[PDB]
Amino acid sequence: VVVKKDFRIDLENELFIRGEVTLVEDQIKKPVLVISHGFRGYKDWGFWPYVAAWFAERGFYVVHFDFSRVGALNSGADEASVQKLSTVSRELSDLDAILSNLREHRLPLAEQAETERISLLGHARAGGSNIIFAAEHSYIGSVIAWNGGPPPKPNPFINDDVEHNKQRFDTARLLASLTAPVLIIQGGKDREALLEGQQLLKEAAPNQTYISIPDADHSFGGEHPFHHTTPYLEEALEVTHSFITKHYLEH
Repeated sequence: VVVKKDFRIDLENELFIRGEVTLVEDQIKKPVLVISHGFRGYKDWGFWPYVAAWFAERGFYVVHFDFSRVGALNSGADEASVQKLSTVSRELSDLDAILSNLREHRLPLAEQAETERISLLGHARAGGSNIIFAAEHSYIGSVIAWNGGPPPKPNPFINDDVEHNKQRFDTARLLASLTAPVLIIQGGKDREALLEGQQLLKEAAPNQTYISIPDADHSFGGEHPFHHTTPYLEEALEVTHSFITKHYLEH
């Protein structure tokens, strides 16, 4: 009943993105959820296959994908090559490619995607990058960060990138002004630096929604490999799904 369709977007040079559309086919347009994996992840990592299917069963047209850096590394690209593809800027560029292909209806089964109702879900570092993309694109109607969100902070490319985009990447400023519904879910058993940044977000932008799951770690327990769900991932899923469905279209 859940259909999974592979796609590949060939980018410039040898860069490419492998992704999946996950969907229960009902011949109607379904709200879109585009999922971004974290810095240590990939589309087949940990809970992502489960999460993609979970949302497809709940009525979403789901896209998840390997960032460019992942396809480069599996192609055996140089260490400098992979490092420069690892910037936040490159996430935003990859995400722009994913969303352009969705909006031009080039992804599989795109006739069943409601591009008028697009949401982002970002894990860890991609929680900050998804907030940035959301803030910069009117067609993103809501964004959810899992154990991420605060501004992105051995890679010299990441240093140059963070240095040249100190204002653009300030998710604290962006969240204070973004009128779209944003949800940040944070596990209590994550590193303190992150938890500190999450309080600064909540103080900067109280208008948004902040959910803490005290006993959950940085992955809600769903690190690789994934044999079963956990209470914490299940909560994050139900809260995220309630957030999108109950608030997306509200004024």
